[PDB]
Amino acid sequence: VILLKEGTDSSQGIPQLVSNISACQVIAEAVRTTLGPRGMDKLIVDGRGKATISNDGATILKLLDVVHPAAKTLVDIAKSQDAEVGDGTTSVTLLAAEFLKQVKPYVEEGLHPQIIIRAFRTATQLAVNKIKEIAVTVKKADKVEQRKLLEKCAMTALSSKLISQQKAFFAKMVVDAVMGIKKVQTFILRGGAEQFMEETERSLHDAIMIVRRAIKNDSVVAGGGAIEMELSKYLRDYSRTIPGKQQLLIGAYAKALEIIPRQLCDNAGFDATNILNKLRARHAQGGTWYGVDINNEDIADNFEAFVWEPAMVRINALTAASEAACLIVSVDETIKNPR
Amino acid sequence: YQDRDKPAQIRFSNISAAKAVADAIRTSLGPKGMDKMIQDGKGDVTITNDGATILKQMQVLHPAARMLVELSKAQDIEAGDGTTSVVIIAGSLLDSCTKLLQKGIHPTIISESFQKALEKGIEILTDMKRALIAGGGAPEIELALRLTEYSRTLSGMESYCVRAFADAMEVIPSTLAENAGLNPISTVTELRNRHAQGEKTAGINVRKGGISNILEELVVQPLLVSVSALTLATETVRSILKIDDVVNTR
Amino acid sequence: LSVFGDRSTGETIRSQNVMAAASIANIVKSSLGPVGLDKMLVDDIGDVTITNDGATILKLLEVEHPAAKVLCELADLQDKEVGDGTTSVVIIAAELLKNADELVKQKIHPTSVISGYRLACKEAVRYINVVPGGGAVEAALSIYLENYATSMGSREQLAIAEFARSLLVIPNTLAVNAAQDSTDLVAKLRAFHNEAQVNPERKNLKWIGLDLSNGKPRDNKQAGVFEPTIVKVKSLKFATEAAITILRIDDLIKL
Amino acid sequence: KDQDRKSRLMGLEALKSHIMAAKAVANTMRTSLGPNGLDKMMVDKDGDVTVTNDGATILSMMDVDHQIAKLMVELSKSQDDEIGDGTTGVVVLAGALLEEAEQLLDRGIHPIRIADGYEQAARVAIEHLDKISDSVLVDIKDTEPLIQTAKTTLGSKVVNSCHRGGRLEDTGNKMIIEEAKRSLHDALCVIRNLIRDNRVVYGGGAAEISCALAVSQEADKCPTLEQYAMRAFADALEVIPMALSENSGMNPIQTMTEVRARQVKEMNPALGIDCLHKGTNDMKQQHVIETLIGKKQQISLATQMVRMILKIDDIRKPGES
Repeated sequence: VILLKEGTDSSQGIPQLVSNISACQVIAEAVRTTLGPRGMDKLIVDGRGKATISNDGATILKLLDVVHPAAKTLVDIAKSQDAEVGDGTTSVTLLAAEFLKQVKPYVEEGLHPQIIIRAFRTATQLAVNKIKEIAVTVKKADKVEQRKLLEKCAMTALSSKLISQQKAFFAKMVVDAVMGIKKVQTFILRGGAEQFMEETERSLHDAIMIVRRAIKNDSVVAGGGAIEMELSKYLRDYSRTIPGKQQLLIGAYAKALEIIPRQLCDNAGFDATNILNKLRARHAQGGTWYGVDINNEDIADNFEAFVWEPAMVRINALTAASEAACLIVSVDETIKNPR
Repeated sequence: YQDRDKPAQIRFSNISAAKAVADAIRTSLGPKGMDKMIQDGKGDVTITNDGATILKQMQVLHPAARMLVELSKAQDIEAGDGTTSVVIIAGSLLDSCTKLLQKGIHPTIISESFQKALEKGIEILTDMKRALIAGGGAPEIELALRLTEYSRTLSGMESYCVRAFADAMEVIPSTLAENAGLNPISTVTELRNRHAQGEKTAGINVRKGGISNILEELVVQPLLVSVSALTLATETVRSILKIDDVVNTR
Repeated sequence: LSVFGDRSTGETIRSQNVMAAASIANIVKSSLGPVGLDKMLVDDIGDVTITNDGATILKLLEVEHPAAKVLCELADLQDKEVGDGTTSVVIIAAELLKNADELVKQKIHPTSVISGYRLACKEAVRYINVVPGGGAVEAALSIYLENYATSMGSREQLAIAEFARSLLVIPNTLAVNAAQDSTDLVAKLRAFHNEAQVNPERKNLKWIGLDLSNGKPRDNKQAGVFEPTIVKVKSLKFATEAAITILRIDDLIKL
Repeated sequence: KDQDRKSRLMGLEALKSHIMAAKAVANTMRTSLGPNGLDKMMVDKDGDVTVTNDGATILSMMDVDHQIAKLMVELSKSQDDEIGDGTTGVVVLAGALLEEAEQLLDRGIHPIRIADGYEQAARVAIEHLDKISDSVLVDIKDTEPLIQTAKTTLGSKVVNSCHRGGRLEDTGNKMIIEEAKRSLHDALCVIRNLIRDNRVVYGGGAAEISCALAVSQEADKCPTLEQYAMRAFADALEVIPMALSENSGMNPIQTMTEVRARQVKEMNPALGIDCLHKGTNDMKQQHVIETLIGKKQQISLATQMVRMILKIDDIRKPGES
């Protein structure tokens, strides 16, 4: 009769953290396949009835508007990532949920959530120090003009596309435009249909971002999950020399980094098992830049292929990913004021 | 349409009962075949991968399934080997025949088409029984590759029927590549290009786990195994196709 | 289809044999080691038998399952051949099947998993070649096989890498039975063995085991805790042969 | 907000559900293909009624709430500007490629790999059409043969009696006048297409059957998982001519393969299907010739429409709360 809650819903403990962990995976699943340039698209419809089709992790999360509060934290972290970088929202959301997935059975085995946070804060700092160590500055490599290297970057991003043959022509203009996009059945597009110009509108926008970020920051790292496997190697080898509960957690942190190259293979139709296993062997031998090749189903040096990304972007992704997992892992109870 | 008398209900009943026998035994194909847990009615159990042994303990009642059991026994008498490949071929052909019947083709036209494919099929293996042929799905790819060329030259319903006979042979190397720890599609694909450009030497080597020169890896079988397999399998598939209904007596 | 029995296949049948083998291990998991807890065995009559010997439990235990019966026959072969290590064999095999079932869910074929366990067992015997007990062998193999895995590739990394984690159940099980934090001791145990592989300097600790009385690492070379080499060697060969025997099954046919 | 009662459909089952939505629109329209196509009865929302076999008019009035179907309808706005007459050829070819793709998804091939093969086979087919094409008014501007092409176009409509108040010869019913207006719109495209390029390809299914042979042979040269998609592109090309023979009341497969071997054995110039029950095949004698830009836009817009539906793998929409 005299009840304490009186309709107030509330739960705490391990069932609350495990409940929030599963909700975080649901948000990653909505943007898991959008990872990469050749990623699958998502269709979203509003009350008006119009459909929005795009594989943009930033635009998708803004349209979902999930009511679960653990999901709101991940979506909010993406907005800070946009202001910080402008991209990397899919990697942060996908990688944050992977930390939660690997520490899920340890949480069930009675390991405290606070011990998990000490591993993420530790392994993240060790990873940031390794990024700045492996990161290389490229301004005058072999006395080559910067316009030449910047075209090789845009050509690789536009390779295996609708403008694959004429990628060199589009490569020059993209660099020259950086040094609006319009369609014709400012960058004017000429093609045999509207969808060839709509895909080319965003496909060239990716190359414009690549050329822009290379000019802003010359310190870069190998993309395609190449750095994620080196950090997975360094943190896994470092965890072995760490007596205590941080060993299994830092190792789990290392294994969680392998989801980025694993989805680039799955989203590209390749066999992620054969590539990720062959790729892990090349990293043990000394390959510090080998990664996933979206075009050829094989392992390739993304550094030599001019598939680069800034070092600060990868740092802010791990910081935002670890901060998001720690904030969810540090939560124990969800309180709801009835009103 | 009306379809007052529906004999198609018996065709899909024979095909499903025939395909179901092959869906089990197929995993036991090759040296690296997957074992099975056969539980007798008395609770006893035994682990084995022999294809002929699995069929004997199945205790099948359906007529079409019984013909596959008698089919497997015929290959043991004629050649003495390749027992699993026959039931797998007969099941895959009936699986491909299901698509043809949906297109509106009569079973008699399908039956006469496979006899023409079997004619060119024996000529292909004879060119590639005082003779031997490569193993590891080598002839099944050449048989699937060259029959598709003949289907382009023919006319009428034979092209769609002979093509299904060719695509059905790809289940054998697709099954061997699966048990050997490889991709069933990419492995079979790499062999067809190797066969168009090369010869029968291309195939699957389960000992090393990958494609390699079959003749150099000491994996060879006589010509009667693959020849008697297609002969007895086609005649069994043709018999199942010619059955419109089953009638009990007393 | 018309048949006088039943038939079933898929991932559930491999999992059913995995969940069955895991139940036999848990029946003799807590009784591992000298401080193993006693366990009751209630016959159909009503009598009760109490003991802590893992070998005695498996001989008297009765579980109506084909996969579980393989582990019972497995313990008899290891018993008649050597007469020790039947408990660790059943526990190591169940963990390999647990991790193997997880790989099969990751689209890793069993033949790739089986080919890895045959390689991990082979190199493990080479690295082994009495021996320190207390989980010193299992902690060292967990590091060597994890590094050897990256050298091979070809879909054998996850199979050999999961073979490494499976061996840690022995120091993890003994640590729980000793009323200690197993995640700490197993981590402390792997740290000393990892430093042994980095460089051969004497500052790096080597050949460390577990102290079940005090609950801490201990150099079993000086403490006098050893076992016959054939036990640790054959226990991995029998455990690997049993996991392969259960993992090769992919169908169930009833009459 | 509004996550509760939110419609969702994801996974491989969604791709097969999207294909099932496109096949429903293709199977609806494949019957109205050709001059002997079966008409469609439209029940207007205001109580009006009409009958027509025009592919564009069918898509405009087709009220489809499925999102995948709406994209297929949006293609008509881009296709009628170039071809005008055979919007059915794109929808039928798109639905055919999607049906054959369902056999490849079961094999374990990614949807993007299927789309990569169709784009490779489309360039193989589009390259083949440029070879077997023929001109009409090469290097001289003339009015004699150009008028004859349009005369066979209007023959497919109800105005066939006057293809060469009052009557259509003075260029008795408003709806026949309505259908008569669209009968010239494609004729304007037929004339406009011939003006942009007098090169043309023999219609009546002759082009689709010849391209299917080139796509099939070139599939042997692609050692990759796109090979199965190239063979699927060949079988999908046959659905247009196999649909014409069906709408006329003949055995489809026998008429299909009979023209194949005739295109391989009898002579190298392609031969079509006699759907009008004329003397025989070799539509060049029947003067049934389609434009080259049209056939290229058909295979192009069809591959685009298949690519867009294949790269989509999730639909989301919030329901009424």
